[PDB]
Amino acid sequence: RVLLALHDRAPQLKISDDRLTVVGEKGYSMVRASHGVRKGAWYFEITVDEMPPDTAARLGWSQPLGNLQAPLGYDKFSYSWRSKKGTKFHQSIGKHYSSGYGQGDVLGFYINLPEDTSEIIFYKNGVNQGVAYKDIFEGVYFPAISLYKSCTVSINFGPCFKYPPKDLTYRPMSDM
Amino acid sequence: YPEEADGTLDCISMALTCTFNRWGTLLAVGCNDGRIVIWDFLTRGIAKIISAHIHPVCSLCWSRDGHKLVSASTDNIVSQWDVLSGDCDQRFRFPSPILKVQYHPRDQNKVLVCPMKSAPVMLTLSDSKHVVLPVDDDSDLNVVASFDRRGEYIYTGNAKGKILVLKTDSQDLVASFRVTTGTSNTTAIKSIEFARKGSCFLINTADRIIRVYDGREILTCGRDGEPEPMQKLQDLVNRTPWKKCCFSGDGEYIVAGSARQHALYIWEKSIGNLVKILHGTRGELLLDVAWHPVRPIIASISSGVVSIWAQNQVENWSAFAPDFKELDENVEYEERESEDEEVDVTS
Repeated sequence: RVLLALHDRAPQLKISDDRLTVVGEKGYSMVRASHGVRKGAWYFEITVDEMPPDTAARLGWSQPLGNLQAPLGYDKFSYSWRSKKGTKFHQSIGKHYSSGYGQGDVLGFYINLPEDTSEIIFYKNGVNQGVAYKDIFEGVYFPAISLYKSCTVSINFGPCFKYPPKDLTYRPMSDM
Repeated sequence: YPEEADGTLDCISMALTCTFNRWGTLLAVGCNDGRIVIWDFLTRGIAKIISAHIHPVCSLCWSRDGHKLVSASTDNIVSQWDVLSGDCDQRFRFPSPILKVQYHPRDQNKVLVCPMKSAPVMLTLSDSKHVVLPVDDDSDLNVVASFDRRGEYIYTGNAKGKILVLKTDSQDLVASFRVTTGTSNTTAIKSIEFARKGSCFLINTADRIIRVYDGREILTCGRDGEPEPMQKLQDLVNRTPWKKCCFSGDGEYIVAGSARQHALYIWEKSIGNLVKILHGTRGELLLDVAWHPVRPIIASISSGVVSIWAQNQVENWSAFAPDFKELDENVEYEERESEDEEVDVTS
């Protein structure tokens, strides 16, 4: 079943006992999921339930050989987008993208991955936020979460999505 | 304010007296065989050795210009020197041996010299026109006198107890009082010293009591006054007679040396309590005590040994870090994630 992992953790990180929710640690360290792909156009959902005032939390795809302890966006393995002031990051450098995300949304992420016979798109209430960058590298693509003080976000992989868009032909990760 | 031992000087034996300039750079160590050894502070060296005489050099006094000492001995010569190459400019072979010399602070042609027996008479440099300072009684045989701070007056002191004040050159009798020593028995005077800011001054009496007065108070008293003292100092436990007194660099901390025990006592002008007793080699007898005007370090002359008494800055040097304050337990704050004025620089 498409779920989380056991040793994909820091000891200050708390992967919750439902394997559908991560509990935030007040610093900045990276937790990641367990079921990813390498080639194709795929999709999952992160349901952001509750948020404090004046937060900082970054979400996006990642590759497992990155940093286990970083805020997301520190490496060339992964991209990110911040909950405050809406910034895309390449090795965590301020490059203004949008305005960030708040309380009560679903951050359901799209990937695009061609091959000789690649972009990362973020959604938020179905809104096509645009394109972060183009032609990303080769590897296994896990999701990645790093959080603020102990807030509440939920993950989702079932085909009964909360916000299914109608602009691209995507597939759920639970087909694995 | 001095609290340590800090070092001493085994350079030239038989030290007898010293004093300083306005700036506090050199040290004119008076010697028994007619010498003035000059030692430096910031370089710790002996620059010039003036082999002046062969007789005990008793008194010394620096002037304001930084060029003209004045001394006397049992050689009984009112000498003078210069620190460039040891130039004895003048030589006054006089009778009646000397106790203390003293300039006027800015009219340095006029020096004030205390003989052995009769009244202090104001000498000069060039001419022999000594200005007779009229003491009335003249039966006391030991009368001491001095200026004020700015050289604006002349203060005197007999051995009976009567104090007279004259103008610095024309001798206006403006103040007259006898000291309130005991009830029926008065006492003599041995020294009167003055500060570098203000007109407070001490009366080194001889019933083991120091008395302190101000200049404005006695100028308000004037002729036939009864000035009460600002402060009465003594030491009733150890029953100690006094040798030499002085002042601090601001006229706040009186430094009076003993005459029996080789110890310094330090008071306050305002409150009037003892603050610290200093000590040294217990087997000496102390004669002269020098205070440094801009930085509080004391010199003590006994048995040819002169000692430097600082406080070492044990607090710390804090030159580098006005910043960087200390947190005792491991305090963590790791939540966080992130042309107006024209002053004459050429002044």
